[PDB]
Amino acid sequence: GSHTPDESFLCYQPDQVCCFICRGAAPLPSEGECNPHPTAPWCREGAVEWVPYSTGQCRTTCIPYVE
Repeated sequence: GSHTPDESFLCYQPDQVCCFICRGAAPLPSEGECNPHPTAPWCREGAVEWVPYSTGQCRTTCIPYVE
């Protein structure tokens, strides 16, 4: 299934969590979460997020947890 592009999305991996952002994009969620979540208690903090994506916005705040 596909996700709903709008901004920040709570992506999840079997070994890492990442917060992406965008409203007109899409290609990103496939083998893990990235749920519809405009913002969050970390996406705004400031990780290694990018500005340019394949549509207009972008982002890539990742973090290694229990993995």
